[PDB]
This record gives sequence, C-alpha cells and structure tokens, in this order.
Amino acid sequence: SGFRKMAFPSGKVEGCMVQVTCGTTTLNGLWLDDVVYCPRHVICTSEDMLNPNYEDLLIRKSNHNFLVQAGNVQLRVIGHSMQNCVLKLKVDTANPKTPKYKFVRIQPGQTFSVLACYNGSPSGVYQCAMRPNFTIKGSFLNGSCGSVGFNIDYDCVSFCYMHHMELPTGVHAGTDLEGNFYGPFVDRQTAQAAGTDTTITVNVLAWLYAAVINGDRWFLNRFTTTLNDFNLVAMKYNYEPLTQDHVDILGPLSAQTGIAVLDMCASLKELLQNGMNGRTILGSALLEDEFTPFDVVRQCSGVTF
Amino acid sequence: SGFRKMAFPSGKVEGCMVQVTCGTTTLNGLWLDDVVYCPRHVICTSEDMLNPNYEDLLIRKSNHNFLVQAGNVQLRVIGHSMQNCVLKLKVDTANPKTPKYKFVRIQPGQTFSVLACYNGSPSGVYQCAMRPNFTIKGSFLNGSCGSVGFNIDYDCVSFCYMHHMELPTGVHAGTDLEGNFYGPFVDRQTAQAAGTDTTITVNVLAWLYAAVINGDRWFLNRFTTTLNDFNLVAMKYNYEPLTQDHVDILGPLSAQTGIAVLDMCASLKELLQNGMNGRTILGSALLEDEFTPFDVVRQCSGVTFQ
Ligand SMILES: C[C@H]1CN(c2cncc3ccccc23)C(=O)[C@@]12CN(S(=O)(=O)CC1(C#N)CC1)Cc1ccc(Cl)cc12
Ligand SMILES: C[C@H]1CN(c2cncc3ccccc23)C(=O)[C@@]12CN(S(=O)(=O)CC1(C#N)CC1)Cc1ccc(Cl)cc12
Ligand SMILES: [Cl-]
Repeated sequence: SGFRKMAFPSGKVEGCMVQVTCGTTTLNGLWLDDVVYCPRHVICTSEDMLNPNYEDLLIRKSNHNFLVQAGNVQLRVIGHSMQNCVLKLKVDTANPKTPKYKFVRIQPGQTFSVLACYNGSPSGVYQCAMRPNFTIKGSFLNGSCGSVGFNIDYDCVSFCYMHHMELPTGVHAGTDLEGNFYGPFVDRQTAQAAGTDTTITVNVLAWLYAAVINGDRWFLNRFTTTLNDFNLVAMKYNYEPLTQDHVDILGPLSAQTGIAVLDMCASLKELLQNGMNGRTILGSALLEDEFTPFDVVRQCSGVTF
Repeated sequence: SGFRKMAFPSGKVEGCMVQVTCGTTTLNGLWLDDVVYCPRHVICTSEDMLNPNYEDLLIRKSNHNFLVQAGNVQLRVIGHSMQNCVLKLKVDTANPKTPKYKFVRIQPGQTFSVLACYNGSPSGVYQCAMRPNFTIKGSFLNGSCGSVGFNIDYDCVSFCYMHHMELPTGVHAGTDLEGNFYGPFVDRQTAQAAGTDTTITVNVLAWLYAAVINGDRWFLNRFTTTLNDFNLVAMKYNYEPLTQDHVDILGPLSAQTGIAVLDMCASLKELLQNGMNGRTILGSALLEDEFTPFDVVRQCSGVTFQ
C-alpha cells in the first residue's frame, strides 16, 4: 500500500552527466558513447543571448574552446556540430558507462524523471509531467541547463527532455534530445511566457483509480455519464477533453477495480461541480494530474529495472 | 525556481541491491563490502510470524541454505549472524561498487530517500520522512522488504532505514542498519498499530520559508507569538511541540528571508485557524511537513525573490 510521486532509479543517467564550459559560460552535458549533448546557448555570452546568430557564433569556435569535464577527468573535444537547439561535441573517449538508450519526443500529459545537475554533478531526482502548455513545473536554479528528463523500460533509458530555461512564472522549458523545443519557445532572452494551462483529465482519472486501489472510495456514486456530457463539464473547468483513446488507455485500471471509465467520469464530474467537502484523496486536497495510467499500473504492480 | 519533493540520485545504492532467498521466501538485501544485510524475517514461514523464535529458526540453517543473487551472478554465503532484527550474510565476494558509506539512526521529522526494490531490482525512488509516530508513509508492495532509505550529503551514503513491514493503516515500519526498529514495533505478526500521528511543525515552518524564498508572502501577518502560546495552539491541531532546538535550526532560513521564527509561527497559527481560502503555497492546498530546514536550504536558491 501507499502512493507517492515516484521517479525512476537515476544510476544509468548519473553515469552520463558531464560539465561543459565555453568561455565563462558553464552548464551540464549528456555523454553517450563518444558524443556530449548540451544546450547550444553554452556558446553565448550574456550580451549574445539578447539576439544570437548561433551559426555565426559557432563558426568562430574551435574544438579546444570547449572544456568538457567528466568527474575529475578532462575529455578532449575532437569535433562539433549543431542539431536544432542542441550542440553535439565529439570527444576522444567513449563513455564506458553508456547505457542502452533511445531519444524519444513525448506528448503533453506524459510524465518523466528529471535528474537535476549542477557543474556536471547530479544533485537530485524528481518526477514531473509535460504540461498541456508544453512547460514543466520543475525545480531548477541557474546552472541546471543541460539536466535531462527520462523514462526507463527494462534496461533502456528513453531520454525525452534537456533543460534550457525558466519562464517569468517560475515554470520551465526545454527540448527533446534532437534539440526541438517543447512549446512555442526560442533560446533567446526575449519576452516569452507560459500560455494558459489546463488539467490533464486522463491523469486525474488514473489517480482516482489509484485512490480506489488504495482504499479511498468515498467519491464513487451510482451515476454514469456519456463522453460528450462529461466533456461539456470538463471544458468549463479548464480540463483537457477526454477522448476515446483516453478511455481505452484506462482499460486495465478499469478492469483491476471493476469500475467502468464513464462511471469514474461521473465521480470526477461531481467532484468538479461540488468539491471534496473537507475530504482528501490519497492525502491531497487537490485533484492530482501528474500520474499517468501507466504510472499508476507500474507503481501498483512493482515493475523493476 | 520551483519546489519539488526531491530524492537523492540513487545510483550509489542501486549498485548495492541484491536478492536474498531462503526456502520459498525471497526479499532484498544490501551488499556492502563482503556483507549482505537483510531483514531477519527472510528465515520465517507465514506461520512462524505469529510467534517466531529467530534463534531456533536460524540454528537449523546452514550457509548454503541462503541464496544471494547480485544481478545474474550467484554470491556464495560463507557465514551468517543475527544483529537485532537484521541478518548479516558474509559472502565470498566484496561488492566492487561499494560506495563510501555510514550507518546512521535518524530522529522523527528527518527525511530520507527510499529506493523501492523487488527481487533485488530497483523499481523507483521517492522522498519520505520518519513520522513522529516512528512509521513512514511509503509506497511498498509485498516483496519490497530489504529496500533501504538513505541520504547522500556530499559523496557518502548515510543508510538510515531498512524496510520490514506494513501496518494495518497502510503505513510502514522498519529498522536502522543495525537492526533496531524505529518505534515500539516488533518483527512479529502481533496487534501492532501506529500511535496517533502528528504534524512535524519545524518542517511546516521550513516549507513556509521555502515559499517566501520562491517569492510568496500572502500568508504572513503583523503579529508575533511566544513559544509557549504557539505550542498551546499547535497541539490543539495535532502539531508537534516546537522546541528551542527547532527555533535554532530555522535560524539560517529566518536570516535569508528577514522573518523571525516566532513571526513565522504567528503566520502558521493564522493558517491553521483560517485555511488557505482558495490559495495554494508552492502548489499545495495542504501544509506540507516532509521537507526539513536542511532540505529547503539544499533545494532553494540562496537569494530570496523579494
Ligand atoms: C542562461 C539561461 C539560464 N536560465 C535558467 C534556467 N533554469 C532555471 C533558472 C533559474 C534562475 C535563473 C535562470 C535560470 C535561463 O532561463 C537562461 C537565462 N535567462 S533569464 O535569466 O532571463 C530566466 C529567468 C526568467 N524568466 C530568470 C529566470 C534567459 C534565457 C533565455 C533563453 C534560454 Cl534558452 C536560457 C535563458
Ligand atoms: C513478511 C512481511 C511482508 N510485509 C509487507 C511489507 N511491506 C509492504 C507490504 C505490502 C503488502 C503486504 C505485505 C507487506 C509485512 O508487513 C510482513 C507480512 N505481514 S502482513 O502481510 O500481515 C502485512 C499487512 C498488514 N497489516 C497486509 C499488509 C506481517 C508482518 C509482520 C511483521 C513483519 Cl517484520 C513483516 C510482516
Ligand atoms: Cl536525524
């Protein structure tokens, strides 16, 4: 029993973190085989960030302008190239700790673990979700750029996020490992903002199933709803629309508890319209939306890596 | 910016997890140098749990009755002994991945990271606190016994908890790495129930200071309180008494924000009386108590967003 925001074990990712320095700018890099991946803004000064021409900044650099440090060992850069907003530094040494890995781009609503890093040294690990507005509610200070987000499946690390920046509201923005930003953001110091966010409905339903699995059933009722009537209510409370794909994804949780998805939707509809009335669900007074159906199944089954 | 329940990177502990099997019972062990530490109840059947005589169960076992598996390699047990509620299996191979470590027994209110494991394989990492009633609100299924709790301040792992059982209310109980239980609990299936739990007051104050550092002050007020008057109010909401030691520990957070501890105590008294009125603090609609003053200093910026 119990239900916590659980992150994947970070060991396989810890063995990939390095420090990348270009001039006076320092940040983190991901060392996989003989390549170090990092945010391309490492080549910018504070002045350059207002309006950078990355190809013009990069052409003026040589391999020896990049200092890469793995623990207390200096790696020698022997090549460099840019792919979207990521810089790829070819180094003289392959990482002996390179795990089996893939680069995957995730969709809004999906969760991943973040290994926060400073000066190439891991400091902590936490779980988060890609919000519908493409930002993440992370915990990052200056020096954290280059920290990565990932999921694990058996022995394979699927890297999905590389940290680039913080927005005025304190939320974060970054790219996939191919350098493509999540959301309408650019790597330049210009006026940028998080758009209006919505609640990940399929995830709230998944967490209500987790609460029923863990003994919390007070919110269940005799009612059901159609998918269209539910979506009309959800739209009014800034919840994402629930699709038939979302209903299908909730199938295994619906089968394990014996509660049909539309039956759980009628419970969520009543919670949206009335509230919790002084009660909590899994120790929370808010409807939690950063646990996917898969996260609930994995935690309530004991899947190992 | 931001504030999350952050765990220590688990790599150093992942390299120590093994599987221990005795008969049909299989659980996790911690392999440090040439010793594997695990819960002593690995030698019990379900029937034995009602009134186990561990000495009598252990004397009937030989070294080759213990199967220890590290990844896909079988370690050879060459000795065994019991220390309190932990079994120590001497193996023929020292763990080449043994990190720099210490065994520390923690106090209620202290936090640590848990590496949940099944069959010697890590499944997840999360942060938790030793509750005032000596239980932990973990997330553990059957098969997780032997999973450990730890802190990694600097490059040294301080192991503080080994998981042994789940109580009727769904909370968890275990030992330090010397096998001494936290709380009045025993590794026996008896009527055991967690005592009434209380809120870790010093930790709630630490989290209010984290909110101020991150730029929020709505909950503050123009009042102060004495330590005694604060405690009289706190205990009416099932909050732990705040001691002068707790006030001292909050010193650096008080200095960084410019808010005296007793002034933040007045804000906490008012939040307890009023609630949040539709507002949240660091994305929470409840007063969070599983972040210590040390956790806040570790995570938050050293510069207040004034
Ligand atoms: C040089 C990076 C560092 N960084 C930060 C990332 N994570 C956490 C950070 C925490 C506090 C400081 C900065 C952080 C940014 O957001 C930077 C610097 N900033 S900034 O200082 O104006 C960002 C802020 C805002 N709004 C003040 C938070 C501009 C910018 C633009 C585009 C790109 Cl791709 C990066 C950046
Ligand atoms: C053999 C261990 C396994 N275990 C568990 C530990 N962590 C998580 C677990 C999750 C679900 C099942 C059991 C878990 C226990 O609590 C056991 C078995 N139990 S029990 O099955 O009655 C525990 C329950 C209750 N109340 C049913 C939850 C008695 C007992 C007594 C003393 C010691 Cl030291 C251990 C144990
Ligand atoms: Cl302590």
